[PDB]
Amino acid sequence: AKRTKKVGITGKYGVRYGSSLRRQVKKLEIQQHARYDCSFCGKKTVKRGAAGIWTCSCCKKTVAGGAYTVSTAAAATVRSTIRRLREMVEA
Amino acid sequence: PKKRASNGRNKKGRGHVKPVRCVNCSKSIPKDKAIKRMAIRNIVEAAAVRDLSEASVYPEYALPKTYNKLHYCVSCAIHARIVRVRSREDRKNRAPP
Amino acid sequence: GRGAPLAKVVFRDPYKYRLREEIFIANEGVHTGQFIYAGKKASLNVGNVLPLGSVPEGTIVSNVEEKPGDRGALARASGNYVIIIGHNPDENKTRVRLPSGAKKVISSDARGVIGVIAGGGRVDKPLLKAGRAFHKYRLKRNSWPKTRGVAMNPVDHPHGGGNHQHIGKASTISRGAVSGQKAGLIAARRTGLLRGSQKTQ
Amino acid sequence: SINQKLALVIKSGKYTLGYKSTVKSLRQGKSKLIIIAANTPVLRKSELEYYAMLSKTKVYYFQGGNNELGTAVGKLFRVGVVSILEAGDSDILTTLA
Amino acid sequence: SQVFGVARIYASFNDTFVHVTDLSGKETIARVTGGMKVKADRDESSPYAAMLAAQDVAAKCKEVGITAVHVKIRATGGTRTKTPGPGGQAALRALARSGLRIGRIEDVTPVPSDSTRKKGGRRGRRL
Amino acid sequence: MRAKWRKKRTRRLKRKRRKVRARSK
Amino acid sequence: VVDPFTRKEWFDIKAPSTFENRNVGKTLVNKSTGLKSASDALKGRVVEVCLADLQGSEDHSFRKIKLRVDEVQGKNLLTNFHGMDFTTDKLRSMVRKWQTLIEANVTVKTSDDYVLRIFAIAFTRKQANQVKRHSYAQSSHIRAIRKVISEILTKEVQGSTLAQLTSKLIPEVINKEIENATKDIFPLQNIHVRKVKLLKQPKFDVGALMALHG
RNA sequence: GGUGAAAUUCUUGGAUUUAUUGAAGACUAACUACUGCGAAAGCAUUUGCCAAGGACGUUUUCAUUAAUCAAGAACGAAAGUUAGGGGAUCGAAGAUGAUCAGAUACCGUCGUAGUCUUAACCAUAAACUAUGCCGACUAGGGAUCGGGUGGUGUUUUUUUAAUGACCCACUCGGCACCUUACGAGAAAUCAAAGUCUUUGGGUUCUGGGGGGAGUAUGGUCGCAAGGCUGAAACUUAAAGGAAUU
Ligand SMILES: [Zn+2]
Ligand SMILES: [Zn+2]
Repeated sequence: AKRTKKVGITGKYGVRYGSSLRRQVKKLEIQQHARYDCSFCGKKTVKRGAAGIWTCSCCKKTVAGGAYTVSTAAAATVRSTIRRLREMVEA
Repeated sequence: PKKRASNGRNKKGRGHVKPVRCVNCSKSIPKDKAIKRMAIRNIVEAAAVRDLSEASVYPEYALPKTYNKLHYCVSCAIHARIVRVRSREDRKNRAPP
Repeated sequence: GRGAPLAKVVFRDPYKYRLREEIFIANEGVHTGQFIYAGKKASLNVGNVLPLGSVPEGTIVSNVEEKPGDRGALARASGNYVIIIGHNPDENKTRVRLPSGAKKVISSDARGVIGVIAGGGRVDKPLLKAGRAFHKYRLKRNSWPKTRGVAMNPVDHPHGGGNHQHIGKASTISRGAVSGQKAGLIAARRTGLLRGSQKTQ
Repeated sequence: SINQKLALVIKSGKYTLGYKSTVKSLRQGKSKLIIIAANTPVLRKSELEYYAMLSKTKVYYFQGGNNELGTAVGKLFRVGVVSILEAGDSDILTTLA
Repeated sequence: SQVFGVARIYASFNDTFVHVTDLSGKETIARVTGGMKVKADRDESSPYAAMLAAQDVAAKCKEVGITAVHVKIRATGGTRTKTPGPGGQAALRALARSGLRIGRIEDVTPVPSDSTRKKGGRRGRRL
Repeated sequence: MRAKWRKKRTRRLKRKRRKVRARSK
Repeated sequence: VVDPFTRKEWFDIKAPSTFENRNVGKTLVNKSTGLKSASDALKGRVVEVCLADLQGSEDHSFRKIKLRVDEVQGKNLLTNFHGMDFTTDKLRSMVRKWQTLIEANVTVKTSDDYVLRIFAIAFTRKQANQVKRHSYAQSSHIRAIRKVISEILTKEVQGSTLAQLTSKLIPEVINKEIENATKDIFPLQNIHVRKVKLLKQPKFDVGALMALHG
């Protein structure tokens, strides 16, 4: 059954630290502890260690990433921007 | 036993059109309403043209014109513009003059 | 003591048969088994080490040399980058925006690795407890916990003393003050809540 | 288009899925076409291409990963390479070569 | 063929400007305003003020040596009126009558492509 | 009075009353 | 009590060879002393002058041209092309209600390293037996026409240099070319190049400059 | 400068004005219309990518799958809230100059939040064609948007071909409009507000004199602001709608 109505993972902190702080932490800690899809093997086995490091269980590939998610919006913009610049030079 | 009060009638609106600003008061008015005119005027008044043609090189010279579209709100148009006020019947008319 | 991850990159020595290993700061997106190209004639891809003259304008780089040979000074912490915002090909200079907002002018021969440094989003999370701040700083240095001058005695701090906890004098203190007298907001050109557009130019 | 083609081959013709069975059929010469996902490792891709240039066999590079190729050939699992060894009612060999 | 300048009239409401330049613009000659002549603080936009100003400007132009002048007439433009004020006609008549020759005339009021919210608010300038 | 401003009046009154009741509760 | 017209030095401006006539104008700069010699004060100047004035034909009563000063030969400097623009009066006369307006832009490089944005405009017209007022285009014709104009401007640049380009812009050959290419899409009156503006210059090429003399 | 006129303000340390450049962010003028798309809110620079949708056409297929719908869901202007970024302009608050009997208002100069964006909340509006959706019938007229048909039709071509754009006739589907009342209506007005005491095509929602009161209370949603739901006591003979002089 569903055990908490809204706190979720941040029920480990109980009554402490304040609701807004626990909410911010919740939002980030979900991403933190999630499983993501490998760009290389196509499987959903990417977990983090050691903020910024995302390992695939299978395939053993390790990607540099964000601290609580694999890809940040900034780096997405960067790879698209750099692609556009490279193509502006050679295409 | 709920009880309420007045309530009111209606004009064919659109949807949404973006607003413009009145050229005198700066009031935001939607373009559909927005009384609109086109000021096309010679740069020079009708009398200075003789003096300026006498004083100008380049015969026929050009006499260009300055053009600008004026948007008036209703209040400012009624205070100035030729919009003035009409009877029930004449205010169905829609022709310019 | 570093939120940004590192990349152990292995290169070959041109002059002796061996492998020379180098420690880069990982740009976001780089991965194990990836080839890293370093030099003047390297392609514009994430993780590559190019000169900031060779890159075009709008390019996003990191670990970028102040002057050629220092091996990386700027845009090195988590999530940070500099933007290139113009070249001056005469006198081989290049104007760039740093993460503070400052514009700087660097040599075009100064290298920079393409992309943003990983570990971003780190300071979004509430650290949320003193123990986590403790474990943060016991791997950096003894800068934590911090007691207030107002909370200590006058021998121990300028703000110390009083029958109430107060400073008594303007906490804004000159750049020409000397050691022992510099314990507030040093050379503060303004103070207070920041309102409106800063970075005025 | 290629998806509908493959969907016809998968019900009418003779196919095998997976790297080992492709390589086996390709050593045997039974294979006509191989479709290769995009996210497959480049070494595996190269080995397949080389086996194919030895067997004189055609190669299509699927613009899609192994999950997408699984869905395209009608399977709830992911597949990185497909071998078409007898096309049935389809047209896929001549549609592209 | 004669020697030319450009008059660059700015007939806002609330004041007028007549200041002649070289063909390039960097070289400025004989700047005067309607508020330099009259001392009323509200007749600065009057045609009389503009006429007196243009008379002075044409005198200075003749002293320096300037025979003809192109005209670039202007209003405030931008988000403001973009309709020329009263002093423009007056100044034109003035420095046409006052010996100078008039080349080509142009209206150079800065017009936007609907930029930068106007002043007055949403309900406008009231009274 | 204008109904807009009567509504605003009752709203300010309503939140004053919420606060005054929280004092006890 | 100085009267700087004691010192301000009367000076000439001569246009390049490729319009019709070169004697454009006279400026005043200053007296070229040490501490701000005049040849560094007057080398960035631009001069907006009518193509009617520097071509003799009043048909170019519009089409102002900006010439940018580049060199000096003894009170007799030769200048070069910096831009072309229409006049506000002509734009606002063109722009009439009850028709569709078409604008096109393209950034293009010449056969030399000049880069420039060139801005064309066109207006629908009413086809000579037409009863309805308004003469609007679909909004697919419009993008067809924009594509055509862009192609034409790109292929009419990176032909020859600014010299031949100005030689093309003056007698308005591109306009007739657009008309011919858009016969089969939509009628299209008042075809023009509203602007041509420079945004990047080559490295000063004094041979190509000084090959514009008498 | 700014104004009705002023002052506040800036200014020979050289303002305003001119020219040449640059940066920043916002906005898409004129064209722009009784024109278009969209469930509405709403949507106007170019180009490309992504997927969607209507109408038309169709001697294509399915075959009654449909209409409206408590509950229950998605979207939902502006303001507002949270956090980052951005922060030019305008500008709740505030400060100031003036006007004024007063003027902590209108006018003027500054200007914080906001105005922009990203990720989330809120969920209201004269959110208005205060006209619910579906379906059928009933009067004339012309014009317009989109699609289609036909015409020895005009023009551009290559005199003369196709197309493209126009013209004529017709047609389906839309935004609407002009005229009239066979009708309807309290009238204002209405081609729907008609086909209703000659009262019944199908279906959902809401109202029962005015105030109190959309208040109190209780629940529920919400970070909050608040939203949804929602009385009673008590009071009162009028309140109100269209038109008339
Ligand atoms: Zn993997
Ligand atoms: Zn107004």
